[PDB]
Amino acid sequence: MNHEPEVKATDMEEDMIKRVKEIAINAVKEYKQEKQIAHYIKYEFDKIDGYGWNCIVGRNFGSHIIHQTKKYIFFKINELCLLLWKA
Amino acid sequence: QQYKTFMGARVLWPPECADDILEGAIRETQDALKKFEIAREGQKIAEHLKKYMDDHFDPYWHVFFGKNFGCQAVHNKNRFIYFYIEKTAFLMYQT
Amino acid sequence: EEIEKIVPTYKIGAMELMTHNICTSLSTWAKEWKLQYSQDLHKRARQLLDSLTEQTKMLSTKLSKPVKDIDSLGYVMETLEQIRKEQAEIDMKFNPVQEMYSLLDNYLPGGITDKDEMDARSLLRRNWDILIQQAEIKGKEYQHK
Amino acid sequence: TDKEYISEEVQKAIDDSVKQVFGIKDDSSQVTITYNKDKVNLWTQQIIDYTIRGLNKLGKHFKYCVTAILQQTNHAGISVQITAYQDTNTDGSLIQCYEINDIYAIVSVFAMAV
Amino acid sequence: KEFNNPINFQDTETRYGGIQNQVVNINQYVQRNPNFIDLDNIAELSEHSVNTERVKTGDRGMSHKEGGWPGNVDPNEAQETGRFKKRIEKS
Amino acid sequence: RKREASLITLNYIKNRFYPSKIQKIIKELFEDRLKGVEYDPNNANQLSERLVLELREKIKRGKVPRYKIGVQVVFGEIKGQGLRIASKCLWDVQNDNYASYTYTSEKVYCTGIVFGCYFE
Amino acid sequence: HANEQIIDMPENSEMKSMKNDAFSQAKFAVENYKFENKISSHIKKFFDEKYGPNWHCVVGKHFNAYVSYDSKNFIFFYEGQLAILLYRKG
Amino acid sequence: LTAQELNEDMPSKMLEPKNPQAPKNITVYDYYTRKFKTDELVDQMIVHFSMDGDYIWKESNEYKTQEEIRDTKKALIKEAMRKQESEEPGANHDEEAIKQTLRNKFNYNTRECQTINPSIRERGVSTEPPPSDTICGNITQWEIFD
Amino acid sequence: EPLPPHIIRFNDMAQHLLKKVIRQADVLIKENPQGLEKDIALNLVKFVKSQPEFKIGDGEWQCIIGKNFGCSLTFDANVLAFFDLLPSRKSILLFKSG
Repeated sequence: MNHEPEVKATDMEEDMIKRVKEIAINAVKEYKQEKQIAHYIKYEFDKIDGYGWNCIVGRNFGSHIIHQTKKYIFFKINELCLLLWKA
Repeated sequence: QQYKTFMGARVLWPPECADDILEGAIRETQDALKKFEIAREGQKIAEHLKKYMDDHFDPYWHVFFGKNFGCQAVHNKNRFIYFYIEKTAFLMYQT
Repeated sequence: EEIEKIVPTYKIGAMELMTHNICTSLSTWAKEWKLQYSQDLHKRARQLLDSLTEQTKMLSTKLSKPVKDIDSLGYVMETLEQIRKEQAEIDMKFNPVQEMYSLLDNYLPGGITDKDEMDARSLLRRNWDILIQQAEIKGKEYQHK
Repeated sequence: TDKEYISEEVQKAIDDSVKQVFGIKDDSSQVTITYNKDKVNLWTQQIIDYTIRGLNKLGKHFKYCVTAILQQTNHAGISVQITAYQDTNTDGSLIQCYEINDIYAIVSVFAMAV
Repeated sequence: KEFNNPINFQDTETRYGGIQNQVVNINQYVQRNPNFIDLDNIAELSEHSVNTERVKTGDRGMSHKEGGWPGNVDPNEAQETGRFKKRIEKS
Repeated sequence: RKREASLITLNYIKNRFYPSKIQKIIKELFEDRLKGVEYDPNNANQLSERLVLELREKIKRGKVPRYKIGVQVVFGEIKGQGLRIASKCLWDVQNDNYASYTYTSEKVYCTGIVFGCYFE
Repeated sequence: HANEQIIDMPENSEMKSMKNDAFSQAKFAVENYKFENKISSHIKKFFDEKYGPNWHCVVGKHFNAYVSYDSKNFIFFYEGQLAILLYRKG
Repeated sequence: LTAQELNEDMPSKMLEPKNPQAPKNITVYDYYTRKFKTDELVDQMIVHFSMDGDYIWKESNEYKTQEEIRDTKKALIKEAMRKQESEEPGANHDEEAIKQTLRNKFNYNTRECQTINPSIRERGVSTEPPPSDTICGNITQWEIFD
Repeated sequence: EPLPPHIIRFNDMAQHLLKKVIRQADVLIKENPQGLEKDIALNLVKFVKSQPEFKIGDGEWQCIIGKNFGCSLTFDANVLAFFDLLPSRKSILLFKSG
């Protein structure tokens, strides 16, 4: 079984964060590969939140990235860490 | 399951690992075992081999040889080497 | 475990020795030792929480300020950026403190500052979660400001 | 001569495969499928399977190596060259270059006796 | 008979692949303001189980309460013994 | 080892470690003959052929004899031009192999695929 | 009778669930399956389910082994006669 | 998918499309499934040189999208330029400065995020079974009775 | 001019720019070894931003450093530099997204 994620660092609207964890559970079951997961997230988020978008899916990594305000969200599912942002 | 004899060693014939990494690997164990014996000081020769793999090939090799054991492990594409020599069976896989 | 397993009496050809008599004394003295190392830790562990209770307080004060004046915004703007950096670094810095205070509990027959500190540790983690929520609300208030 | 290698037969096999993937033929560009980065990866796996299956059908006791080179809308000096260390009166190899609208594709076929 | 290579195997022929030169414009626009690339760092994994060949363990139960006879003669059977005694007394 | 002595009868094989040994041999040759990475005119196509002839002989030298060698070289200009060179050969599993190496310069790319098939 | 083990598991921050399930599974896995390979398939599959993937475990009566692991995920215990080894890496 | 008969009743073999160098299976842990998932079937197709390159043709589907992105960025710059030119008297702000002027501290925050990675560690474990001692016993009828 | 050991996965960037990033990246990991990936990421983005005639415009420089990560990003034409340093064995992703 796969329980719902937990948002560590986040800047999303009460409506949006639901749509992100939504797309997150759909993506993880559909695609096995770590790059294929990311590839789905972005292309779905290109329909809802305009052309420009980016997504990473790392078991162990770190960064600082420049993101549009209210268009950043980092959620860690059980032993996997997904970082997505805008522009 | 079908084994085969190449470079004086009894390996699983469908060579999971690439045939260069396998040849250099078996040859180093045979040249390690010509020095240190498995019966006496058997921990040392594993640690010698483990470090050798990290030098010449990609890092984080796991090394497992015994007269009797049974393992199911996840490894990278073409990074799994399992060969018998006399009676002792040598397993190792890159991560 | 050496004082656990220590033999209570050994013997030779024509003599018995009673070890318990000595052995019993060594338990209460090598305990005093671990009690010391646990009270070299206890003071270390408590100085981190204090640093982590303040740091979280120090950031909450900048939010508590009205910040009506121009020059005031420029001060507490750098602190929201500080909050973020903390948010990244702190989730790393936290993991040691959570285990440090645990490990202690198992090794100290003391019940750490009654319940006053247990409450202060649970309040800290709540105060951090409130701060993140407050920083999101402040971010919106900031855009209108 | 039941077995033996023939120039014409191989060429016919590759034509059928290139047609099977996206060639109604008939002397008019009835279709037009410009080269996507997504579709390229699929086409290669499709073409190569179809070519082999094509060679398989009429196949004798010849081993068959086939390489698929695609090219994004030419404009770039590419030159393919093939050499086979193999007895003459035994086997021959062939390459055939196709000019299919936007996509450009070269197919090679090695023949080896068994 | 079986499979041997005495026949010369040396000869080599080449062929020359190419494509036909076209127009410079090509009616295509170089690059995209943005570009979309999906970079993995992880290496595709595959699991293989290997177990050391356990030597086969037969189980057999034989009594030696009987004395040492020949093979052809049965120690239980009275006939087999009775004849073999009569064969010794024939010197 | 009667099954092993048997195994030699059905197929002699002579499985000379084909993959990386050749991959190392072709790599060493390519670097030297590429010379100027910048050079990709129309008069170097004829010179890119000469490379391919030399290549196949050094495959014979590198402990192959009994195998049957077929090599295909591709020399092309890159201008962010998206192309994929795949291959798939019908052969005897674990009885034959392939060797591939690709060298990418700033302005030029050269890929060398080498096919070897056992024959008796 | 498991005289000398090596326990390098987290223990602190209620991760004893991930050490105790090493001793607990081992006992249930060994008695039922009774095949060295199939043990290493059962214990691994469980520890992947609960604590996420990239666990490697190797079960043998007599073996040598040197290996790289993730600090505070490696435990080496004797279940009866048999000698089970499991650890994370990646 | 054919078979070679070998001369003088040798063991039959054959020749399969599948490339041997390619891995046998490929296993990629699912988080939804929550257990490792093996795929015996593989793509078993070798690629020497793969190259994905930015290069689009006039009137694609992918171009139209690229144009919309330019037109949105342009519109935001145009508005931001015009509004700064309308608010200020005879504004001499260059189009490059106006973009840098569009990216704010409260219109593009810049967060750092890493994951907690355990430090790698290399350990040795040698398992040697109990010593096995030879014993020699004889039993006779008298020694039993004695 | 020496260049430290590295493996290119994908380089959609000019050679002059890439070489200048790798040198810094090697020196920057060598400064704080067994140091956190975000600490190395932060200082690397500062360098590439700070250096003049390194800017290709559009987005803003943003660097991701890890040992294990897949991804899919939209970046500016000829501005993305992926590489993995052989002695460290840590991948480095650096690009501008508009």
